[PDB]
Amino acid sequence: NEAAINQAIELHGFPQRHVKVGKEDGAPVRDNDLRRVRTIFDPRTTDANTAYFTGQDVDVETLEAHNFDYSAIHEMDMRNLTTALGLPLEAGNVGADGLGSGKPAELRFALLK
Amino acid sequence: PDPSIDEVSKSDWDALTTQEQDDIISQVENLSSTGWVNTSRERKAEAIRSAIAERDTLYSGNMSRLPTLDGDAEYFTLYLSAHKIQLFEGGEAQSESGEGGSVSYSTGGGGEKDLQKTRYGRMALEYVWEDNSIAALRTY
Amino acid sequence: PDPSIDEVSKSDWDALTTQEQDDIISQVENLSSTGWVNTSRERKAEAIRSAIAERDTLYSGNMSRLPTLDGDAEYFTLYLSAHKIQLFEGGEAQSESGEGGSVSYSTGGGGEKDLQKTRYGRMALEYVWEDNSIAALRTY
Amino acid sequence: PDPSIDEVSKSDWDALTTQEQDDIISQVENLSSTGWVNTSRERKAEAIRSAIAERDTLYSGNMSRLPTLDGDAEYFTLYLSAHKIQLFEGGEAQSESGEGGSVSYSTGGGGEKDLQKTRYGRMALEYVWEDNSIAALRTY
Amino acid sequence: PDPSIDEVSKSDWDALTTQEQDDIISQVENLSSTGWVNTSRERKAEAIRSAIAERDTLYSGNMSRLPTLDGDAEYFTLYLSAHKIQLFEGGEAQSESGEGGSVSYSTGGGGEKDLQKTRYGRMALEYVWEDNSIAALRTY
Amino acid sequence: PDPSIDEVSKSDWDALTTQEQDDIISQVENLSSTGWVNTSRERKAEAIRSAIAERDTLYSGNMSRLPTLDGDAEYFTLYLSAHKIQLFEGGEAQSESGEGGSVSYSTGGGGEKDLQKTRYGRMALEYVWEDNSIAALRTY
Amino acid sequence: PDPSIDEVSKSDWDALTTQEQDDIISQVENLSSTGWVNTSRERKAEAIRSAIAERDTLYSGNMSRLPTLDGDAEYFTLYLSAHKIQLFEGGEAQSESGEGGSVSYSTGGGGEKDLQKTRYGRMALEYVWEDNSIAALRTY
Amino acid sequence: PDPSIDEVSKSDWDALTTQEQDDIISQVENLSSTGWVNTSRERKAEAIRSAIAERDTLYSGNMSRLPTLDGDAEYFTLYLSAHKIQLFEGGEAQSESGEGGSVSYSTGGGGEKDLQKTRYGRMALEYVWEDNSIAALRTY
Ligand SMILES: [Mg+2]
Ligand SMILES: [Mg+2]
Ligand SMILES: [Mg+2]
Ligand SMILES: [Mg+2]
Ligand SMILES: [Mg+2]
Repeated sequence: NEAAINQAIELHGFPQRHVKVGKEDGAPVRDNDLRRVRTIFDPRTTDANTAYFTGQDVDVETLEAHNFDYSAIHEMDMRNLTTALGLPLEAGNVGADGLGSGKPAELRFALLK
Repeated sequence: PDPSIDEVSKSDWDALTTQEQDDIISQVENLSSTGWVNTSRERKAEAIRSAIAERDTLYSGNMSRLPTLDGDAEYFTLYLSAHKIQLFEGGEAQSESGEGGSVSYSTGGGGEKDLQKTRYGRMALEYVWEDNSIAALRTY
Repeated sequence: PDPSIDEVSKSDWDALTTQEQDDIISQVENLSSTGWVNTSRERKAEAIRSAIAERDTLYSGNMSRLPTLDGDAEYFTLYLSAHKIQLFEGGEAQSESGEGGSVSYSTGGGGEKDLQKTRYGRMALEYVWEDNSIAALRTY
Repeated sequence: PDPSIDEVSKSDWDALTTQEQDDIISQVENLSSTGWVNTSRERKAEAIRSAIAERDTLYSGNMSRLPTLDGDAEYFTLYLSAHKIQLFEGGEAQSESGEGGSVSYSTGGGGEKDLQKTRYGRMALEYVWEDNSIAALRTY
Repeated sequence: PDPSIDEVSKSDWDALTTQEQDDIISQVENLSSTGWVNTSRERKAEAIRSAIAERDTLYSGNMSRLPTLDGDAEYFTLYLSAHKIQLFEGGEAQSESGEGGSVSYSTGGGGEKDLQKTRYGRMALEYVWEDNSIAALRTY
Repeated sequence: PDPSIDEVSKSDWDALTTQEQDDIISQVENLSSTGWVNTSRERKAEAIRSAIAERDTLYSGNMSRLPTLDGDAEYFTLYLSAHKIQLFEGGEAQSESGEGGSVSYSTGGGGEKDLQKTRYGRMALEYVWEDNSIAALRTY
Repeated sequence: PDPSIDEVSKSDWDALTTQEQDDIISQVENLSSTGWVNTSRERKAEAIRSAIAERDTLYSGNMSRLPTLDGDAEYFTLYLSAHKIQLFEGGEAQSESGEGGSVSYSTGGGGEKDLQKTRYGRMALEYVWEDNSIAALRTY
Repeated sequence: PDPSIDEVSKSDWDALTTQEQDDIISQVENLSSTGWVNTSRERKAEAIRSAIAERDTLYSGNMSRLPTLDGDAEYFTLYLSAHKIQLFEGGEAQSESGEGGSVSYSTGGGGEKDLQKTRYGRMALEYVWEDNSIAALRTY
């Protein structure tokens, strides 16, 4: 699960840029052309205040980061692992609502003792 | 033909013997039942030379590392030649009428762009992904 | 025919005897009542050779673990041959008229793409998933 | 007929006697008031052989647990044969005109896919779920 | 007729005497003023046999806990037969013209599906839920 | 007529005397100025017998506590009979012409469905909620 | 030609010998079966000179460092010349009629722009990205 | 010509010798195969003078610090002149018919602005950004 999250964050946790070249139903672009386009919009040489100038027939589309609740996956992973190992979930750096006060707290510490 | 139409570029076509050109012309003339017999050799030669140059410049190289000419380069160049020959003559007839006898050839609207406008073009168009752009590249 | 049209590629067609080619041509001519009898042998041979090449280039391979040619490859190659022959004669007669009287063949405008433009094309089209982009692939 | 048209595959049709083929051809000829009498035997035989091959490849197997051909396979093959005896003679007559005497046959445009383009096709199409895609499958 | 058209399946139709078939054919011929008199017996018999087989295969069984054929099966089979006979004669006359004068029969374009295309078809179509997918089923 | 057309079912029609059938036929013939005088007795009788059976099967029962046939069942069966008779001879004439005389009858498109396509059908249609699906039912 | 048509600009064309100009004209005259023989030499010279100037002004430079003229500049200039010559003769023939009989050339309406309006224009249009604005530029 | 049409303004045109004007007129007369021989000198001179004045007023100055006339000013002024000469006679010919026979040109189908109405207009239009409003300016 940790490996799956680590990979998924790289693929989907970061936005990515998709340059679409040429008009819909227009003249077809070839990859020797895309080499020259890639050389312009290169993230390797782009900066925070860069501006782009084009004809109407070029689009800079965005793969928006397809957000997912990896935090809850972490809490589930930690819940399973700690409770399998017989530890309180708090030892795994994970909290819970309501259970942080009174004898509803003390019971886990009693079980540990 | 001995040198095939896919084996020759514009400069090569100019280097061929008259017979080698004529064999290729004879192959192109198979694509119409009329053989375009009322159009001169020079015009058929120019159409072929043009089709060869146009293939090599507009229908060459790659997109996404697929070849942009997917089909048989022989028949592509022949169909592109036949497209050119037909356009040297007003294009396709939607109808022909003579001494009372008449016919109509179901061509229809036929789109708007070059290869759409004649039957040989419409055949050649399947060889080159229907003029679509499947092109893709990435950062490295 | 002894070598069937699906059992040969373009290079094999060029290697066939005249009788083997003539048997295949004779089979293709069965696809029309008119037999394309006024069109010469060379033109019918060219259309067949082209259909064989076009099958092996544009209609070979796979879409998912399916073949891209689902129907019988014999009849597909024959229909593709007949499609080509009909285009060599100028396409579908939508209407004909003369001292024999007159007829109209209910084509409408039809589609835009070559196989949509003739009856043999529209028959061939069903063999090849109707030209649909049905392929799928995954990482492993 | 003794062997019915639904009892024979492509290789079986080729194994029949001329009489058994002629009985089946005679049955197909019942589907037009004209009997297609100006088209030769070889062409009617080819249309039937094609209908058999096309049935066994494009109209065979299952779509869910159901068969992809629901109706009587005899009459399906006959209509698919008649659909291929038409089209070997051009399309449907929208209109026919002789010595002044004239008729028009109310076909409409019909559609775009081959079976939509003639009445025999439009009948055969009803037997095969109207080319609908009702197939379904589960993980196990 | 002593055996009615709704009482016989395809196997039974083949077992009838020629007189029992002729009685049923005679009943079908009542569905047109023209009787289809210039179409031969074999063609009318084939259309009836086909209509019987098509009823029993495509227009049989249940659609919810009720029959898919709601109307009188006698008249349904007659209308389905008349539809097929009319298609064997080329379909609906939209218009007729000659030295008798001229007429137009008000059809419009009609629908797309076979039963929609002719008057006998449209009469048959009301008997069978207008070809609608009205069936329902549940888990138990 | 002495037994009225609304008082008889299909089995009753077969039980009537020739005169009782002829009285009902004579009543149906009142619905056209032409009387359909060139169409034989058997065909007018078959149309009536069919209309009786079709009323009793397709136009019987209830939609809520309403009858599905709201109008006068006599005139409904007559209009349904006249509809069938007209369809036994090509349907509506949009236009008729001969010897330099001509007329056109304002029929238009006339919808798509059976009863919509002729004037007698359209009269009958008003008797049967215009074929609308107005039935309602509840749990108890 | 010794100096081919892409080796020269407007001021070079004006400096060529009549023989060099006339050979280039002779190459342009290959692009029609009719050769534009009934249009005078000076009109063809004007169209070529105009095409040379128009190429160098309207169809020169770059878009995202791609050349604005992707195809062979020879055939582009020839097509642009032939387009202009055809416009000097009043444009396309959509249809022609006379004692030679009649013909219609399947144009449809076409596009609105000059290069869309004639066949030589449409052939030229493919060489120049179909007049699209693919240009892209950045801050540095 | 000695002074080129792009080297002269309206006051310069009025200052030219008759020979220099006639040279420029002769250049404009190259743009039609008919040469407009039935329209007098004064009217062609007026069209040229008008084209010069209209260039200098409506097609002068800058647009996003590009010139509003991007193409060759010689050929722009010639095409604008030819456009005016054409409009001094009528529209474009859509159809022309003689004592016998006819030709039609597909000259229509464009937009409604004056330059869109004729072939010379549609050529001139490309030289001037197709009347597009690509101008831009900023605070400083
Ligand atoms: Mg395709
Ligand atoms: Mg109804
Ligand atoms: Mg159906
Ligand atoms: Mg293109
Ligand atoms: Mg432009």
